[PDB]
Amino acid sequence: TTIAFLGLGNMGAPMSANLVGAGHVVRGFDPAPTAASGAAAHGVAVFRSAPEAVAEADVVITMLPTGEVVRRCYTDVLAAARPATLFIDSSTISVTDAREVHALAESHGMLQLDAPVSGGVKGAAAATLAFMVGGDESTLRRARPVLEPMAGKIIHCGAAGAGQAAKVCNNMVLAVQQIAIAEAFVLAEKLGLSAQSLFDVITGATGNCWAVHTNCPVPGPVPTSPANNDFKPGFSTALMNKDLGLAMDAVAATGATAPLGSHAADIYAKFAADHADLDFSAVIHTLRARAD
Amino acid sequence: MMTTIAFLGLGNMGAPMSANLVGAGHVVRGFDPAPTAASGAAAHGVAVFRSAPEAVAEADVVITMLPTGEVVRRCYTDVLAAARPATLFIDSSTISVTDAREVHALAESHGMLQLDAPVSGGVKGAAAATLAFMVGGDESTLRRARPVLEPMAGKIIHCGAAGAGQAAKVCNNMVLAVQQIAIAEAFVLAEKLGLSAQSLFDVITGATGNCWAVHTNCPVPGPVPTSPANNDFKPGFSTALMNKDLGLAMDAVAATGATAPLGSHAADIYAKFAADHADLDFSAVIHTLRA
Ligand SMILES: C[C@@H](CCC(=O)O)C(=O)O
Ligand SMILES: C[C@@H](CCC(=O)O)C(=O)O
Repeated sequence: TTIAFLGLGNMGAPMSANLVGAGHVVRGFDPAPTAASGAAAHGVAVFRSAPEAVAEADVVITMLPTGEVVRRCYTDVLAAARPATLFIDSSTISVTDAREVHALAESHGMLQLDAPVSGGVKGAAAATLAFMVGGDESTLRRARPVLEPMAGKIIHCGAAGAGQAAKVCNNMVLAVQQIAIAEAFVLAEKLGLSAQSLFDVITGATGNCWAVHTNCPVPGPVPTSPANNDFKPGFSTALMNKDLGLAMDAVAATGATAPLGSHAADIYAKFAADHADLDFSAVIHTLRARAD
Repeated sequence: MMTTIAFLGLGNMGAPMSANLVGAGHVVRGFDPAPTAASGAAAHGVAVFRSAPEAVAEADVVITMLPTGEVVRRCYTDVLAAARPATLFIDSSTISVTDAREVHALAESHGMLQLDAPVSGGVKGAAAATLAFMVGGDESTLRRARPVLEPMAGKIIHCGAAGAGQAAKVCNNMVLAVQQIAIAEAFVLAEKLGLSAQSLFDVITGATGNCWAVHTNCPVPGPVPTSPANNDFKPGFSTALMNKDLGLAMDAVAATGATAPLGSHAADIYAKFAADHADLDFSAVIHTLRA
């Protein structure tokens, strides 16, 4: 299988290296020379334009920063692609943008999936990414052998856009949970309840979630959590802020009522102005900026 | 070790808790000022008394299961002088941290041992003896108390000094309230986006957002057939009770000067929902997010 990989950034570079390692012919494009060089070092044939990368490909994967860039990439390359080429967008973009680009690709007789990922650069390098996939079951089946070498998990979420929707809903819940957990630890400390005692109680009770059992925002109870390593990501505030921006777009576009999600979105937007480079669990230390 | 226990408060939680103590071979001396409550407890073997001071007079252990801090304080004031010196008082009521520490000090000033030991599990947990006791007070006192708590309990966890049981419960339940609202928001947003309830359920439960509020208390019918959404939102854990716990969380927040932006938002949402939907499971808050 020949794969054109468009977007060879912090995620795209290690993803494409895993595809090379699984026996695929990988063709590539990135507008950053440092990204392109790094990708060529691990076996990707890099081209000067995306239409060139796509010309001989059975599969075209996009990993790009915004819906606008994904859409422009599609209109740039679709005429260059061969018929029934499989397009996989693994960018994280809005549900609306995902569906528009899916419809565009299928208008050209391509097969298309949205397949955004969770797991970050670490997951990308380790080939343990979780792909949340929207599109046809038969298209996903065809895509599976390409996805497998990048993936720890592959989940079919529904029709086009469902992958983006599922990821955005989960990460909105996560953001709320990470703040709620942080509030709980600060309240406990002011009440004279130790961090370890609260940890032991919450992890054995109804409040338990990844935000505490793995991402515990106070040092000690989970030695590997970012709180014990100066809040090094992990999962950066910058990226959580980005996902919440998309959750808010989804909320605006549907007219949905999401008071805690929107409050979390506000909290992380403000926090990202100062601490974008910290793990999102570091929000524990910005709660007194909220003080009224 | 078989003991004489006074049980003050024989309501929805108190009655089944006391029945398990009788079943374990303890002599249980009960009082409740609602005769209906007392009648039910008597039917399962509790010796019911005319007054709280009478029930307390010959007890090694005194358990209170009462609705508010005010009622606990009132009870302690009426009974502490009647109890034998160095009687062990366990308050399994859910009351504010401040109230718990006040009544703990009151008990100790009268020469009594005292623990706060609020419980989770509701009436079903109470009947099955699978309650979780979250305990605050002295380690040795808890040691003394264990044989009494064991026949009512699935879990006994020591949380710290007096008040820490209440603190741990109120922190956990604040988080829960926030999570239940957030899960409801996700499911409604998913529906407006064309993502099926089953699909969202499968994703969140396999991902970082998983929590009891979704995996056990899923607010949409279908993915978890045992959840309240499939049974007309019959509790479960009532909105009335969650609103009570959120009131206590807001008391703790006010007393400490903590900032809890989402916990306080969740308290405001549940306070409004409880006005007309007190009798529904707290997952029913999902109704507020739909038009
Ligand atoms: C187990 C995984 C296969 C892909 C991989 O593990 O590389 C999956 O089925 O998603
Ligand atoms: C829960 C308590 C034992 C009592 C019981 O299972 O009823 C314990 O395991 O500490």
